[PDB]
Amino acid sequence: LHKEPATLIKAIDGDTVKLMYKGQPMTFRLLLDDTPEFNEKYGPEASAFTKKMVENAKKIEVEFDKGQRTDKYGRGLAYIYADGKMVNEALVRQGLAKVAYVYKGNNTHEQLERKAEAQAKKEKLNIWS
Ligand SMILES: Cc1cn([C@H]2C[C@H](OP(=O)(O)O)[C@@H](COP(=O)(O)O)O2)c(=O)[nH]c1=O
Ligand SMILES: [Ca+2]
Repeated sequence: LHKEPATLIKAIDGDTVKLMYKGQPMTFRLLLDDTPEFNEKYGPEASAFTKKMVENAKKIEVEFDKGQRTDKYGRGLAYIYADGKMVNEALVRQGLAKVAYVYKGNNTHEQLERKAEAQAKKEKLNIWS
């Protein structure tokens, strides 16, 4: 897997973000993550977390996995990094996302996110409180 550049166009919610990728606007959906929706519990807090992460970042990178790069809605499927820090994994660490939607061609950082989820749970953070 390799990182590729991109630039924030706009925060959207906890687990989607609009980026410019190879010169083209594109809604990206975070592999391996499920944040609550805005109108659900911890939804505002998940949206806020992702937003600040991406808005403060000096460098946004996109990392595709081995399989499906676009979902059926035309959303890009990737790991996103904010100044070298994985947004997908960081949500899970803080108990603001669950590990979810783990399909076989696209699960490279599964064990890593599972490890973070276990530790969010131990601390009973946010969603696990
Ligand atoms: C994260 C992810 C979601 N999806 C699809 C499955 C879900 O389909 P359905 O919409 O048919 O339920 C939807 C969940 O996205 P949201 O959690 O953004 O709603 O996006 C993928 O196909 N691959 C993925 O890797
Ligand atoms: Ca969601």
